[PDB]
Amino acid sequence: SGFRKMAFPSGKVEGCMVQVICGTTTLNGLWLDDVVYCPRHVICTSEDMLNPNYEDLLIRKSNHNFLVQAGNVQLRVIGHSMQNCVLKLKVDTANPKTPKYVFVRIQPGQTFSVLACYNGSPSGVYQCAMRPNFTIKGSFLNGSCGSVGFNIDYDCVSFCYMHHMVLPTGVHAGTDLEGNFYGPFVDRQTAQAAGTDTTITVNVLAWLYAAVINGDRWFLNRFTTTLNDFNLVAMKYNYEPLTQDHVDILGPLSAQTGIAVLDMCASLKELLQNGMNGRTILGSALLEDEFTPFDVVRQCSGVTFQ
Amino acid sequence: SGFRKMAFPSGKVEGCMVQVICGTTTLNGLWLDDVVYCPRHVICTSEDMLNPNYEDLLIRKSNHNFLVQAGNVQLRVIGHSMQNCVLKLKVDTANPKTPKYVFVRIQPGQTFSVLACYNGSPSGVYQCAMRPNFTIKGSFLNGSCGSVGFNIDYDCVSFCYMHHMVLPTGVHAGTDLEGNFYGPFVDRQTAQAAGTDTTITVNVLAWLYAAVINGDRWFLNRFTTTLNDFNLVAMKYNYEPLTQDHVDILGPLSAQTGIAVLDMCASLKELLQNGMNGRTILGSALLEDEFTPFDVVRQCSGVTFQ
Ligand SMILES: *C(=N)[C@H](C[C@@H]1CCNC1=O)NC(=O)[C@@H]1[C@@H]2[C@H](CN1C(=O)[C@@H](NC(=O)C(F)(F)F)C(C)(C)C)C2(C)C
Ligand SMILES: *C(=N)[C@H](C[C@@H]1CCNC1=O)NC(=O)[C@@H]1[C@@H]2[C@H](CN1C(=O)[C@@H](NC(=O)C(F)(F)F)C(C)(C)C)C2(C)C
Repeated sequence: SGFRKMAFPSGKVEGCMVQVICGTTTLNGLWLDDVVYCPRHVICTSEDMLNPNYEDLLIRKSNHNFLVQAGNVQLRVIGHSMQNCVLKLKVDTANPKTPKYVFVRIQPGQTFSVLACYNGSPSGVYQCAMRPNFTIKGSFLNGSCGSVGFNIDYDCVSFCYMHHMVLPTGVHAGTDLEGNFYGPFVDRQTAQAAGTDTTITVNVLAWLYAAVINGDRWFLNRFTTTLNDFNLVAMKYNYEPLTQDHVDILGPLSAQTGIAVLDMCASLKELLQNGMNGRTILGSALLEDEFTPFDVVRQCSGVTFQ
Repeated sequence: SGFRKMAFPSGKVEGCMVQVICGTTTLNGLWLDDVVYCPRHVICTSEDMLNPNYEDLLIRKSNHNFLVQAGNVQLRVIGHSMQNCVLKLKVDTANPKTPKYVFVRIQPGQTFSVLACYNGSPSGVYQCAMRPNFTIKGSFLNGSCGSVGFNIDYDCVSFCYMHHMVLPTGVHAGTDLEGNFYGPFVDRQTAQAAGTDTTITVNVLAWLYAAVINGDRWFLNRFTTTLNDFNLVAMKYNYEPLTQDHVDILGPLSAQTGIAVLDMCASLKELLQNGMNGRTILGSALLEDEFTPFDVVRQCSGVTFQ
């Protein structure tokens, strides 16, 4: 009963967050085994960030130029290297709370939880999606860089995002844990802008299935459609094409509700053409595209994690 | 930059969740010091829940009728007592991960995070508000009872909610940690219904301040109003009266944005009378009332917790 934007429990990630200080700049780091991962612009001054040469700036720093704070314990940095846009600091102590973990790169349309942190301390948790233009609609303030995005699979934390910057229009950009940016952005304070966004069509349909599961079923019609006919209508409204892979992804929701994917596509097509006529779906006046089909299954079937 | 429904980090609460089994019924429990708190209907069968006599059912059970599972460790129950609608189980081992904590009863309009759990394992976290009709719009499945709501103050976990039931229209009802229900509901499977809900007016204004902070300021007009004039309009739209205490609560947001509370009240009054004219605020087509003024300050100023 009910449906909300639900984040993964964050305790496993909380035990990995540390504060990284380089001179006067401070931000968050991820402590896994004996390595701390953090954005490379921790080594920049405010002036440096306008046009930085990270390799040149890292040259002039030794291990003693970095201070890592984990709770009330300072960790000695005994090595450092740069991998793309993330800095890796080897420390003399391995994190005893290191969970089983993996570094992944997610695709546009997939969701993850964000643990927003400041000065190495967790502050809040929320759910986000990687937009088709490779931004995320996050909530970050100054000092939030180093905050990570993740998904939990039973006992394994899949880290997929580290926060680096906010763009015009207030959207956010970052890297995977190997330091490669999502999208064409660079970690320099210069004018950059994301491309036009798109509505994640498969996520809307998953959200529509969630509405039916919770008894909100006014938008269901008696029609069907073909994948070609639906996609032609969707493109005119800046909706992404629905592929056969997306249909297969939606299979579990079709089986639970007894509504064929193409029948639900007929309902969405009507909603796109005629609007919602002043009605709401799951309490929302706009169609929602930041729930993946697995999010709907997990929330409407109750998968737990240890 | 940006604004989301943000939950508190849940790690402190995750270390307190256990599985409570009584015969065939299973649900979640809260393990603090050497006591486990859980809903009292764990001692019911499916038939019992239709019209239970909890005192009579508890009579016929000893400490050995309860099995508490904390991870891979079973805890021996060495005592049990009933306090209102919560059952308290004394165990032979105190929780070493017991955080500093307090039991509070919240007021309608205040928010809290929910750690949804099943079989004692955390599954997801989301933010909720206590509605004026003393329900919450949660997301719960079968076996979710014992899940708790909480707020974090630095290092202290303030527990304010334990989940017990879902009502018609899909809203949820529960108790404080002393077992007293929020609202007139009872833990019996019989037809019950919540009163008419109301829009938390002070929370809407706080959310409007969050919009201005994030540059979304089309709804600001050049007018002011009196508290009496605004409240008269608000009542016709099922909005709660705005008191002087609510105005004082809003003070920090007025100081940060430089917009007087009554000037923002003039904007809300116009929105209520004329609608939104097809526009959105913070990406929403409806006014949002589940952010308290402190939530806005915390998210737009970045308070952390250890
Ligand atoms: C990390 N601690 C911050 C988080 C920012 C700060 C406010 N909201 C956020 O998400 N990251 C930065 O300050 C990054 C970083 C330099 C500058 N920066 C920016 O986000 C800037 N944005 C851009 O330059 C633009 F236009 F490309 F988006 C800023 C103007 C300061 C908001 C580096 C190294 C890119
Ligand atoms: C705790 N594990 C469950 C959580 C429920 C189950 C589905 N969604 C939820 O939130 N709590 C219950 O099953 C409680 C509990 C008996 C029955 N119950 C209900 O929520 C029932 N609701 C009502 O009887 C009514 F109308 F008052 F809301 C049910 C019809 C089973 C949904 C007790 C002891 C009240």
